[PDB]
Amino acid sequence: MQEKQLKAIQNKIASWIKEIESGFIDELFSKIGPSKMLRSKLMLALLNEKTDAILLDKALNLCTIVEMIQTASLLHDDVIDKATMRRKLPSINALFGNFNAVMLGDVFYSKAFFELSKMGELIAQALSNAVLRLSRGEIEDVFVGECFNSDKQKYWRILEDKTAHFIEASLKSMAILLNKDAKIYADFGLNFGMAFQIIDDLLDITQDAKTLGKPNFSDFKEGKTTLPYLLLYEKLNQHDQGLLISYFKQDSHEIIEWTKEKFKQYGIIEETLKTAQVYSKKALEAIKGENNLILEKLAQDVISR
Amino acid sequence: MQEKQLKAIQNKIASWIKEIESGFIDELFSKIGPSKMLRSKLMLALLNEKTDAILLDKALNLCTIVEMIQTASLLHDDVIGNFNAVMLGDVFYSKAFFELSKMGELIAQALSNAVLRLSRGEIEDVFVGECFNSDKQKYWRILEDKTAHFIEASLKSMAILLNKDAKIYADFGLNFGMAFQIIDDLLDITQDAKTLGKPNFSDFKEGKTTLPYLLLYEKLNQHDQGLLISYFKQDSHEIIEWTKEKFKQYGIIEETLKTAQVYSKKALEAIKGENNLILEKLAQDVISR
Ligand SMILES: [Mg+2]
Ligand SMILES: [Mg+2]
Repeated sequence: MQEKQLKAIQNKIASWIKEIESGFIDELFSKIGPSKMLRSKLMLALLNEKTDAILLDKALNLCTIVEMIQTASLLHDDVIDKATMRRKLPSINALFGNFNAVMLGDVFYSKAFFELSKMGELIAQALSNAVLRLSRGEIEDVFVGECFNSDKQKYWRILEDKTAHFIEASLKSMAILLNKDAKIYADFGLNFGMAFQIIDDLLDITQDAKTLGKPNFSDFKEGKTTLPYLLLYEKLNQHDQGLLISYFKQDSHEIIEWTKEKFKQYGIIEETLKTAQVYSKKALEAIKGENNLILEKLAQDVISR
Repeated sequence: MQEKQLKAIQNKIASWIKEIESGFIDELFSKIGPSKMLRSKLMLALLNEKTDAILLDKALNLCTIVEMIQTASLLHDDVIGNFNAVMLGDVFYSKAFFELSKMGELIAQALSNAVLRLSRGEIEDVFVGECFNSDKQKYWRILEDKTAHFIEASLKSMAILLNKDAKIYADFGLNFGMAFQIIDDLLDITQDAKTLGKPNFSDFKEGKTTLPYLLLYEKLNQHDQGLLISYFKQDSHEIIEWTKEKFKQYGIIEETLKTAQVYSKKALEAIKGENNLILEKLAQDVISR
């Protein structure tokens, strides 16, 4: 979204890490790679042409807090998922051990909350509550992930806790800071977040025409029964249901090929996509009144891969 | 300490956990054992005889926040519990911070900075622990970040809440915290005063060159210094018994204790103006183990 502002947020994060004054932490931080900063792009979109410089800095600080929280959650998630990689490069836990990845995440969380306390109680509570739900969602995700899950309601709760509510809280917080209608943007954030994670789960099992890279097929192998698998399970005959369950947490090329044929057989890809489009439509609906081209741009683009 | 108050805090932690509304979390929480709640005792000691009910409740909420931060750090520290520990730790930290959100900027910043510092401390401990350490200043920096500063911030925070001299109590907490951790390191290699039950000897084995080891290293001859360094991060009875004999040979136990007494005295001296019987008792007891 706006390069110069994202660049300023990137630099604020670096400054905040240096403020911790620890050569060891500087070392750990140097191994974390760039971020798309999707959340900052969404939040920055609420800024006005005439936002005063003092308020703009506060807004950049808010975006910095949100990105650091996001980074902290990813650091802990990589530990819990025993991930050795994050975007083709070695994870922090792979390079410095689980303990360091965990502490580094705590450092990101605490430094972020420290700065957050200067935002006021309304914003501080919205974001700190979002971090509480992110942690509840993470626990829910691995407990539900212990065995094949066919209860779609548990899936929806996890998506909302681990992804949707945080984006909702981030947008609501920026609206509050900029004295905008917090309800409208919280609503846009929640639905955008739901669509975003559904498409993300979709991209794990189906090709992104735009890239030649093949889908990772990382989810089911890791115990996550995402929407595609839930919708497929509801259409499979008894025999195939047995097979799908037997493939839970298994890892092989043949299982991937079988799964792709089954999704095609029951039109799961389009069915999954349509579920996300409902949320995408709701997001656009929420900001119908406003005239935010950036948000409308992002809300439409998430649905097209 | 005040057992009725500690009980109320214990119950607040339980109700705060239930407010998260997660059966999975309730299950993980039921596995958490009791706590001595040393930090609540120090903080509760600042309350006046006739503190009003509204303020009292705020004070209890503050102790609850501090005890949950303490539990969260212990959980993450045990990762050095599977990933259940990392998860439950985040739950404790986040709930505590959410409630801290309602406490006013000064207290919110004091405690969040404390968590930042103790996390920095943990990291310093791991990195410094990659090889034998003879630099005592690195040890003190670690003790301050990982243990002393949080106790300092907890007392400072309660002082602010109760409108007392924050400076006096922060000073008490910092010094008490240094003594506390020194004694803790001593208890890892010496027998405790009335219990059966031998010392764990977990520190040096884990790569931590604690005060006893630093003071010993300073007295050993070249031959024994070489042995000690070679025993770094090793686990054997031979090493344990050799170390015990060396501590005795150079009066290290007593030298370590005197060091802790210095901070204990500085702590007492900070609240001398005060006449706080509970705090004085604690600073004293910390040293008698
Ligand atoms: Mg994914
Ligand atoms: Mg110890």
